[PDB]
Amino acid sequence: TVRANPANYLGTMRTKVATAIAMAFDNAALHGTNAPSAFQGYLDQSNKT
Amino acid sequence: SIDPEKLRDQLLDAFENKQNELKSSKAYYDAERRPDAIGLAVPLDMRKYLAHVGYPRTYVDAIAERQELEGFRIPSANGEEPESGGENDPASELWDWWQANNLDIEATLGHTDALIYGTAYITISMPDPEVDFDVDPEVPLIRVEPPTALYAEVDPRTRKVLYAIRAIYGADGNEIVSATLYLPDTTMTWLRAEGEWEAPTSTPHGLEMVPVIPISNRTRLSDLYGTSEISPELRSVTDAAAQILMNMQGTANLMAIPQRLIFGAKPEELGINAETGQRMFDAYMARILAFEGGEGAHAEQFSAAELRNFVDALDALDRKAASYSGLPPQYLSSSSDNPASAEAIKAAESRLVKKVERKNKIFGGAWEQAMRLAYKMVKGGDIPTEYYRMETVWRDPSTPTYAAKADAAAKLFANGAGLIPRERGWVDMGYTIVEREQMRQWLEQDQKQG
Amino acid sequence: SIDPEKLRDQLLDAFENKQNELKSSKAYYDAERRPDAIGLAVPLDMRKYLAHVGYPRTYVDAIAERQELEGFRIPSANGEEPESGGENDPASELWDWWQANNLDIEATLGHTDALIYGTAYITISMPDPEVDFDVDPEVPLIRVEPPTALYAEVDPRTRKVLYAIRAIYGADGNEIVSATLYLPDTTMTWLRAEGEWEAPTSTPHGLEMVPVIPISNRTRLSDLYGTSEISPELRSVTDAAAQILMNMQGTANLMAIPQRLIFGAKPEELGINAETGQRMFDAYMARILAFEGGEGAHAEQFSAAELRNFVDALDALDRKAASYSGLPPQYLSSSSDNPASAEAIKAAESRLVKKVERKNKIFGGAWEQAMRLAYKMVKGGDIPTEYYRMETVWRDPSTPTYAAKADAAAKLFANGAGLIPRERGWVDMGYTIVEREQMRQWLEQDQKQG
Amino acid sequence: NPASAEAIKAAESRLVKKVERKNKIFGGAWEQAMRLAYKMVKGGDIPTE
Amino acid sequence: FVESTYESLTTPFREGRILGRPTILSDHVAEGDVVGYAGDFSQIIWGQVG
Repeated sequence: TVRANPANYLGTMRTKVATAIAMAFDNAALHGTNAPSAFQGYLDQSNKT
Repeated sequence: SIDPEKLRDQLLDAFENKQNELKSSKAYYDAERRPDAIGLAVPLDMRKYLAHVGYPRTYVDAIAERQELEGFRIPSANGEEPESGGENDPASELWDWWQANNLDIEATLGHTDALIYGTAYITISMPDPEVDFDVDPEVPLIRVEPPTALYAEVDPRTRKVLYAIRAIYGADGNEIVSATLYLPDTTMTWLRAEGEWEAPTSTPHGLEMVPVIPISNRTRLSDLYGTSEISPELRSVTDAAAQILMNMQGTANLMAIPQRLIFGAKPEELGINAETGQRMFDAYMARILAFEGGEGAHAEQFSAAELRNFVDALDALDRKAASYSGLPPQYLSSSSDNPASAEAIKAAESRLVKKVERKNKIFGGAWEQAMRLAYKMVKGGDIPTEYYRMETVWRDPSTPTYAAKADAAAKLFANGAGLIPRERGWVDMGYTIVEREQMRQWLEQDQKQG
Repeated sequence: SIDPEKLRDQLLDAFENKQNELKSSKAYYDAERRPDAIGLAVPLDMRKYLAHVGYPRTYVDAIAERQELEGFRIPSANGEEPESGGENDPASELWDWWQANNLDIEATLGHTDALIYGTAYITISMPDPEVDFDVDPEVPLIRVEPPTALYAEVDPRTRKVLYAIRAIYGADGNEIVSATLYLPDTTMTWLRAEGEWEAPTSTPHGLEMVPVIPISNRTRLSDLYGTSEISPELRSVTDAAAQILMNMQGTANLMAIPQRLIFGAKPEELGINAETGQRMFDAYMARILAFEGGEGAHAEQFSAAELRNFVDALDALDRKAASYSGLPPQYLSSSSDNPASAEAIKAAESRLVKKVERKNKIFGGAWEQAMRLAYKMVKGGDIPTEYYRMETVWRDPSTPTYAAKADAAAKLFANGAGLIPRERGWVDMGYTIVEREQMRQWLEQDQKQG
Repeated sequence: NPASAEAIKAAESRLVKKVERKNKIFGGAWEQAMRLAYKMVKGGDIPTE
Repeated sequence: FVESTYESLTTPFREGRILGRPTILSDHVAEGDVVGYAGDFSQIIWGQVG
């Protein structure tokens, strides 16, 4: 698979993972969805609507 | 054909992978924490008080201090010499671009990093008049780049570059913000970070070869992609000296003075405070401590550790770091004396200055290509076949000793009756090409009166 | 005769087999992990902190650093050939090829591989106009290849090469991405991988001999195929020093300080915590430790090891390495006296300078024969029989004591009244053949005035 | 002490080559800044030399 | 938030201001019944190592 690199699958995965890593930081920071214990608060935690 | 997009990612991989190897070499010149440097006898909470060691910093500086070009020298095309031909000649053309680019400054940095990491890269590119306006637009821009920012794949069947990538990080070093791909007939740039690319600014070029030249430090034909000058030999004594220095530093905090014991005398009889386990003492001079004693009570002490014992190892290890690196012994403070005669310097220096001369020889091979590339870009067509035989001319790497050169040169020239013609006496006094070209004007202005 | 596609595999087996032999010597010029270098006294966890020892690289550089070819000598029935620029003396045509190829760079690498492994190979060909972008197309492509990339079978009856193969590994060092096979009358190459991925290109050539010449490091005739310069004595003293340097480093991590002890007070009497076997002593200066010592206690310490006791053994190993290599003592010991005068420098360098001149004598015969073979390949006719008498000329290996040479050359020439003719004074000063022609022109342009 | 004009040069060697190195690099700032000073006060454009 | 014959895109959706405060837009801010945030965005800091 790595010799052939069909459909540029290897190069495509690198971009697709980098997007997922970025989107996970936003879901963590905004709505707290999977936030690691190290993150102090998340935006959705606010006491006002 | 090859796809530029696939190739951009393919080279970003090989580059951003290769950074992990060369990080090890940088740690010696920046004196970063290496685990192996840390002296084992130091107590675990005290291990943070590191000792750093400067042999690699000293060695790469001592070489890169001594390299500069006096100029370029090119064969006579026809007739006797180009030499008195001045600003019309091909040697002064190539020196004009060197001055205009300030390569006299930044080639010294390129030489330095070629000795740190084992390679650096010269990029040739005609300037775009729409950016970087502090340039002469008639002159080809020449830029030297570290292997932390440019990467190039040599074909091993030839020794040419196949393709290369220059990529530059944001100010915090966390992200690539722009990348440039060089190909044998074109150059391309993408202008924003990797999650946010935009269509490339693209240019052809006529050179039919990649406009990047690898400056590479090498010792053998076998060193096919270059080699860091900071050898494993020199790394090992850099880390060994750090282990000694930390163990001696810890010893100076913990054992350089005796530890004092009293046996047999009861804590209650000493009047020691039962909650805190200790008692105050005024301990000014000539106080005598009188104890009730009994039970065979007496005082005795553990001796100090001699810090001389560690110093004997450091004196021996400096004598190793000198002999491995080839620095003069005074550079590592270890000589029995200073020099005391004009050639007694040349003796101590001789082990280093022959090394510096071979670095000049091996990097000469890069610049003598860089100027062929820059010529072919500016003029187009075939390069005048004299240029394949140029040599770079370099400063004599030893310390200048003008007063001892003087009485020799004058004894050879003998007011024109002597063994050598005037201009070889100027070469021998070590005046640079660029200087002799003005000094020949001053000679005419003097010979006008006699 | 053998079908060439059969012969390449037979050669590639012999070439692959050779690598495992020459890899032994490699492990001393690079300070690789050698198991015999590891000092035995350090415990099995500290064995990772390898010492490395620089003598072999110091020696093999200190020879190759001194070598440089300055030109060629060819005699004739005219008694002298006029210096006459770049071609009319045939020696200047050879020197023209010696710069159109950068052999001034590739030789000073190639001799280092020729000393390390014991051999290197000079390859001659006409340039390929489809591939060789960066050469004058009319000069012969003369180039050096290390024994890690070229192998040649030499017939013991004649010392001629029978055939030779040059095989290039890919960027990962694994697959042979091309092979070039040289026969007596023909050069052949397979271009993409092992002749699996392409059919061979071919070219006939006008020779009786394979167009490859071995540079070989021969100490005596009995080195029928040449041998490594890193001699068994230097390997011995290098590994011996590596063991003693590790045992000293391990001592400084464990035992450069006393180990303190008390007897006659059970752990409960010290208030030692039962789970951890310790109590936090109040470590500051000038405390006095009070104990009951209820058995009739006493204090003792094991001694530190004297690190001087390793150091004055390392002295003897450096002094051995000096005597075996013949390097000036000042290359290896900082405690050896720095020579005060030019005569004392001729004394100290003498042991090395003679050995460098042997390498000049022995490698000269390789380059000399390569030029004769290049002459047949470029010009197609038989060689003028004067070329069999040709000889190389090399840089004076000794340090340039210019102020001593100038007063001597001035005394001998004595403004034309003296002993020597002008030209002998120029060679006694050590000016190259290449500079001598500049001397000619600059003298005429001075005698034009007087 | 270094007793001679030669032993002076031997002792000073490292410091001297380190200062020549700084002078090359700091020269690169003033060689630049004087072009801006000229191009500001004299106006127009930089004379090529 | 739009004018005249209503040809143009509505001002905050051109990333224009509302009442002197700038607008930020994105396609993945909404989750559940929450579709945006207003506040003092100087009260966020973030960092990335290496």
